[PDB]
Amino acid sequence: MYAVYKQAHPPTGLEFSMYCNFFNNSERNLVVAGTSQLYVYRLNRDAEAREKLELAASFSFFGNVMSMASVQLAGAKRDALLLSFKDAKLSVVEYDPGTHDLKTLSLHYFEEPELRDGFVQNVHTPRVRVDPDGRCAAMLVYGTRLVVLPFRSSFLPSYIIDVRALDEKLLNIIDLQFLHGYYEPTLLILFEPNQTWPGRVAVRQDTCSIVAISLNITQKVHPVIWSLTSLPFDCTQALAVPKPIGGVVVFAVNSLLYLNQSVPPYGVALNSLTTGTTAFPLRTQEGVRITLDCAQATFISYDKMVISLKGGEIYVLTLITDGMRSVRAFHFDKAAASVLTTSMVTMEPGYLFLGSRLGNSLLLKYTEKLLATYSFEVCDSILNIGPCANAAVGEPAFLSEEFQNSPEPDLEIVVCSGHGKNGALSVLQKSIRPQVVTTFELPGCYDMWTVIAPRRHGFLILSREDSTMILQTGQEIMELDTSGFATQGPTVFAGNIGDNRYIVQVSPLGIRLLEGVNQLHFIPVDLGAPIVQCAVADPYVVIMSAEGHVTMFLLKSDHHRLALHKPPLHHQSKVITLCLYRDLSGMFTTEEPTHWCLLVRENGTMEIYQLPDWRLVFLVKNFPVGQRVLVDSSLPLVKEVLLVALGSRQSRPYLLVHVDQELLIYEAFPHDSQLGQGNLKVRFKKVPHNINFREGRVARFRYFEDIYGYSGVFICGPSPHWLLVTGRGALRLHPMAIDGPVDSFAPFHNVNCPRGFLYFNRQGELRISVLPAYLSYDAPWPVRKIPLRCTAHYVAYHVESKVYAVATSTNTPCARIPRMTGEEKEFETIERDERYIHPQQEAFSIQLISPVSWEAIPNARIELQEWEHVTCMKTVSLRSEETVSGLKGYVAAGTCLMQGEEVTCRGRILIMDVIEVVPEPGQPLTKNKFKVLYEKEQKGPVTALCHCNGHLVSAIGQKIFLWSLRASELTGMAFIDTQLYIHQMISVKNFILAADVMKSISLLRYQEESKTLSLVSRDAKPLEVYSVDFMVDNAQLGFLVSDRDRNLMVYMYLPEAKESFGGMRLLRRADFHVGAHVNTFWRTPCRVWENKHITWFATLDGGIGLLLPMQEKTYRRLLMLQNALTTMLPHHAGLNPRAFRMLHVDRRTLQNAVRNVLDGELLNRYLYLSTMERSELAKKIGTTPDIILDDLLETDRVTAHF
Amino acid sequence: MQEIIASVDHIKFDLEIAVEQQLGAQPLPFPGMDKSGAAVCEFFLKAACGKGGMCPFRHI
Amino acid sequence: KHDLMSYPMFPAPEERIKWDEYGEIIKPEDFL
Amino acid sequence: RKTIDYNPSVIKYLENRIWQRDQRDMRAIQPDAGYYNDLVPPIGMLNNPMNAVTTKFVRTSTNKVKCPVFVVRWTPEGRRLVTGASSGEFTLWNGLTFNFETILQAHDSPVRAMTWSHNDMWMLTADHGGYVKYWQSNMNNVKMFQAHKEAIREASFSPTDNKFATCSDDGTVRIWDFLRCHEERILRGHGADVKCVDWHPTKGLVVSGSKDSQQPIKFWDPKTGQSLATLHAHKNTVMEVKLNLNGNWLLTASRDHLCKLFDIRNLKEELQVFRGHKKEATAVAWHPVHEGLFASGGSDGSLLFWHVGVEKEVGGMEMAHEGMIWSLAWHPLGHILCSGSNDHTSKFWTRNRPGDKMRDRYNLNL
Ligand SMILES: [Zn+2]
Repeated sequence: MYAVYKQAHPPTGLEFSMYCNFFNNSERNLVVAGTSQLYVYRLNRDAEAREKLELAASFSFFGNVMSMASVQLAGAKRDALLLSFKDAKLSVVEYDPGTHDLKTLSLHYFEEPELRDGFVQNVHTPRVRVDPDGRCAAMLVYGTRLVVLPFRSSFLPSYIIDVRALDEKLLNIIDLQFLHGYYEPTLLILFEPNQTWPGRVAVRQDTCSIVAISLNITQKVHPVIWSLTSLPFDCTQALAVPKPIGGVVVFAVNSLLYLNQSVPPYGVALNSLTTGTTAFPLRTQEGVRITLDCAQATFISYDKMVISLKGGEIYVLTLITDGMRSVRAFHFDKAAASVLTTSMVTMEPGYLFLGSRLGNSLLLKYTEKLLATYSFEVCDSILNIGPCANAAVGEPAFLSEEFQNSPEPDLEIVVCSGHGKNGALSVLQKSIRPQVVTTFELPGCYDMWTVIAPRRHGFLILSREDSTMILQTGQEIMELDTSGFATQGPTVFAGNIGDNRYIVQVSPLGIRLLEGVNQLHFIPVDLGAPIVQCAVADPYVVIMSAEGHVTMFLLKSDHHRLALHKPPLHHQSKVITLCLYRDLSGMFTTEEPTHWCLLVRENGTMEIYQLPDWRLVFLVKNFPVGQRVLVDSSLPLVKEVLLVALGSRQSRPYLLVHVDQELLIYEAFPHDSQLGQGNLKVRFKKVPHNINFREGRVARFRYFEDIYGYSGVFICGPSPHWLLVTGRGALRLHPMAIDGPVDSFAPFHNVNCPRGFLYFNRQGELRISVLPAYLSYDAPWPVRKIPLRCTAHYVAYHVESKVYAVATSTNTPCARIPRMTGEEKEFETIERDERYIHPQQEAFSIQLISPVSWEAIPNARIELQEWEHVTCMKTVSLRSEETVSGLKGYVAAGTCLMQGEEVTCRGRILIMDVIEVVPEPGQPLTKNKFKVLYEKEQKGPVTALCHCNGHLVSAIGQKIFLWSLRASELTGMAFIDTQLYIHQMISVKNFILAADVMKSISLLRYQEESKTLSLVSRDAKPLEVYSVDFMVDNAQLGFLVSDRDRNLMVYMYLPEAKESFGGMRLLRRADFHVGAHVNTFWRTPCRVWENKHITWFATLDGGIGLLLPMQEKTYRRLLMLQNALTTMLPHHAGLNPRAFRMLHVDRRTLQNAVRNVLDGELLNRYLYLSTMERSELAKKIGTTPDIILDDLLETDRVTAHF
Repeated sequence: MQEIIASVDHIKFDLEIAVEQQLGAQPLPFPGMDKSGAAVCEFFLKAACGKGGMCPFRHI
Repeated sequence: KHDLMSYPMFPAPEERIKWDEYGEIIKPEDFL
Repeated sequence: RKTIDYNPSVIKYLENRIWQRDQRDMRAIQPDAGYYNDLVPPIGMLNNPMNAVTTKFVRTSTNKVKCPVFVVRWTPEGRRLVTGASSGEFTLWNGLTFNFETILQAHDSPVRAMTWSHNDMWMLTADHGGYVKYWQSNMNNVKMFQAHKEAIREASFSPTDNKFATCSDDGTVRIWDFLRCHEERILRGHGADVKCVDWHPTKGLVVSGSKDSQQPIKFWDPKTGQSLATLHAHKNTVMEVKLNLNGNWLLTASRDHLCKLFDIRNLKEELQVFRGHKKEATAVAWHPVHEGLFASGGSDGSLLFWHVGVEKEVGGMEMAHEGMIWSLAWHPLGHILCSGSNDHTSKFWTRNRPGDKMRDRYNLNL
């Protein structure tokens, strides 16, 4: 009944983009957005690994963005954003300095029942448009209201303009744009007064029109000027031509118009489909046969427009200008094709960003060729797990032999991402699994270091409780017994000084210098007590004893030699831990490398000193609490502190600290605060986690540089994680849960081992390990993107032979039309003009992908008929009397022929087996091959397929059959009559759960003694189901349903309840609203959680979520927290988390919402609060923070799969 | 795939318990009904079926 | 009303549907 | 053989759905005969409701006895159409290939009402004698009783399987219990013969039409029996009364050549009227997936299509369904429409195909 939603992978895929002064008026910024998440970019020119987009800020929302614009307000130092959320919500946000968050300036709530005009089912999205001059801003609420925001507080009170109360009775708004010049804000509006449909054009030829309303901000009056009424019927978006020419260009599907107030209407036709469907005067464009129906465009300078068509093809329109700035003709050219975009923005002049949902959103660069013709090259691309259609769970092929006897199953997910030309597969895999190439058994030793001796690592320095081991590395690693190092006792640190020219180890008595094996000299160090840890800079070595005494050593070139320099440090309290840091891309400017020291004291004060001197530069007075933003001012116990620079050329520093079995890490951002002379111009911002530290010093925070190119920090402990920042600048935390807890870590570059690492097992085992090279660790999950260049529909892992069967599709031009004369089919060849685009016919094929190398297996491809479309593919466990069990595990495909609505659609069931045969010499992958057993036409379209105890269950038409696989044929056993179109089925233990497109789910049941199939229960309410799952509890079995209104809901079959009939009605017991559509569903058991399963799913906007079932008592301790987190915390864009996660029925029926799912991304903000603020929310709901953290962190431990 | 990992053969669900002893199946009104397409009841073959003739399930 | 500005958050409007065997519990004042 | 198979349109919508997110992302169907696979059902194009303007002829479905049909209703699975005529027969026509399935003989009187419940279980069918017969989904005859002493004209059903209301020519609207077959109460004070009754989809209202000019539209209360409101809307003989599934709009046809909307939250004022019937407006059917549009049948045979917010008709033509149209029914997928004449035929109307020239006799007629 009770559950918790949790988000595993963020949504990838962009819908919105712009180019605005987000941080400051000095530079512009690419601010892109998508499904409920906002990304802000910079553009690096001198990037190591050529231009590259660098992430500057990432922002998450409790609501899906429906439009986005920007305007620079009067007296503002930045460029505010105008976000727009579903059913008439506006929010004006700026970037906030000081902190590093967003700041809401204005909130606008325009959803009242008198504005909906009686229409409950809203279709029209709110559309924010702003002025080119910044005078006002307009939102199209509900398609019949214009909200006008006046500009100069920075805002004037808004006023709603009724669209249908104007002249010309607008009533169906297509697109609306503000125009240039025209002294007052002028708003052009495309509309249709008498709407028609393409398909009914013989009685309504061309009905589109234009109103250029002129807004008076003060007087609140607005007259209609410059109306046209004879535009073609299929007019999509309009675009405002800039100021030196002025006017508007209007995209239609088959034509392109330039319209201006004084100029006569000019427009050309793009293909010969405006012959009998358009009476507007259109000329014929020369050498151009395309269409503009779903096309994005932007203006480069003035008179040049770049258009991204469907198919991804890029054209550049040139407005041929006369002497009086009047557009005379058009000019097209076919430039290089690109991704199927959803957005289009010019950056710095010479660049185009191309946002896309389906495909990798990439940045371009245009130069002129030597009229002007441009050439486009690709600079950077952003990785995109696309519109996840179907997704199968499988086992990877390269698990190392040391990790084979692990108790938990080792598995990954393969996702059908993208569409069309950008169709692909995505091999997602959450945790990092190393390749142990050489293991050891070295007990007793706990710490470890690798130094560079004459960039390969030369030595391996192992510290024991009484001695110290040395390993000479090279062609074959071998333990060293000669002089040099101190092996009579332990070592607390061992690293390089200078620039990889020396080796410095620290004993608890002193410090030795080393040119490799040869010891240079030795400096004993009493320093009160024995040395507990040391940190290293390039000339600096800073020592800390057990009683807080700090000394510093410095290289002086004499030949080099460490020199004692005692620091002047006013010890009002004892120093607990230390850290050193150098600048290589300096934001530590404090009003060429620069060295810095970090020093945590026992009173809770954190101090940064500029390291050549010892002056105090930065001071946080209450540090171990875990505040969100660290601000200078000049307990839980702080264990370990590490400052590290990560990214392109060591750009951005991070602060990683350890406070009472809790990891809390910080970013760093510049901040010019005029409140002193000698202070750092930086502040630190806490960033969220999924990592807990819940089970003479061992460092957990161990910085690595260049392990497989990637640089970052490995965080040791009971739950080891990889911290990674590449040149993207995006923070990446990847777990490593195999091989248990990890005690120590070191990078290790050798000959027999490539760029790689080296770590201790908890059982005392040294492991030479290399990261596996087929994944990309720059994405939020480690993923390999597999380009298919065709739309992947279904994927199914076949357990025998260990392969994937992928259903693909490519677009071919259609050439025939099926007819029906009563007895047989007749085909009419489409014979048209030469200036004619063809409709796209889809031809399907079934691939066979191998997990070893992810290429397709050659000569293994089932190709279907001409008009035949796979509607489902699942791995089907049919029964057989051959193996030791009953079940076999074939692959069945349900497919049928789409030939229009006047031809009877029939289907075919395609049952396939993958059998290992002998491979052809020269190709190792050709050992696998399909064997089609069953291929027979059915009596109607095959729309869903499943298995019940070895019986193939199929949905042909308005019936659901249940077949039995014989030696060669299927025999029918049972059937029922069902709903309109069963497009999904699932099954558990002779209980079928079907799903209709329009009506609802309907569970079935099959007795095996009597060959009968029976409807047990169903839902009578109408519901547009996408796909179905089973919520599995200890003894409860829920029926998880995803919907068209982005809703998750859980039905149960409860005959004891009175609000149903007697076993004849399904009763929903949980309601929830994910922000995206869901087609895929997975189950796996978790890592009190004795017999439950986790219903994983992948959203259709590119994310992955969870639903973890819980007890009733654990639900209600956290529901008291969720209501406290909703009200008592500020949210981005003023959005309400309760209002976003409630059910979104766009009707009214008798079904009051049963909310039994927690918001685990709202509950994830309780982990983000400081421990002073963490206890205030516990005292107000009558609990302690130890009880809540034993509930929020246990939902992260059992949900650490993949 | 979904049964090697998430095996549910060792779980006795309340769905499976509520369909064996029928757990509160109401008697069907209007006794001239057909119910051709419903479940077959195991109570008629083994034990006293009870509401014979006015049972929602068929009788073999 | 329309223009907003402990925290300035958007509201969460919800309405419970009181059932009955005839439909929804209705009042005789809103129909004259 | 001449079928309208809805299956290649639902498959196309299921394929688009994955990579679409709205209708503004949907690739435009172009008006040519080659773009026949690019069609979606009216669920697919949710705005642009001009899709579901069914002015394309499919088939006349005539019986062997040639009696006028009064009710036309689709099975809630969309599988078939049960059709009640003046001979008391139920002729069942298949919903993919409209040839013939079976014929019944339900009543000894002309059938006047036919309503399925909110689930696919039961079917109320009244007649001209005053008898109400329950029906299984496989057309099994279930308990019958006499609900009125005169000709019942319209039956409705509450938002549950528990209560229903009938109206007859004796001027009374009687509210019934479904399981007990028990007369709950009698709604009196109407004036003349009531001919149409629609229950509210959530609130538990009963709205009644009339022939009486002094009490033409009555709002009721099924629990108390009180006359709740009176709406002096039309001059004469309110024919049909329908309510949207959103619970806001009352739509009312009458013999004064008009159709009228009424927001039931504000009965003092009035929404737009629908002028364009040359003769009396007799039949009204709201569209299932498109709120705002409906279709309207006339007494001269006109079959017009309307939308909420559009002043003129969206479009149908006179001399379409010859005679006097008694009832209309949409398929659950709003891709096809059926009408019933006072003549002895029943015609099927589907959505127009891309790229056709409408020179048919139900069209521009060139
Ligand atoms: Zn029985």
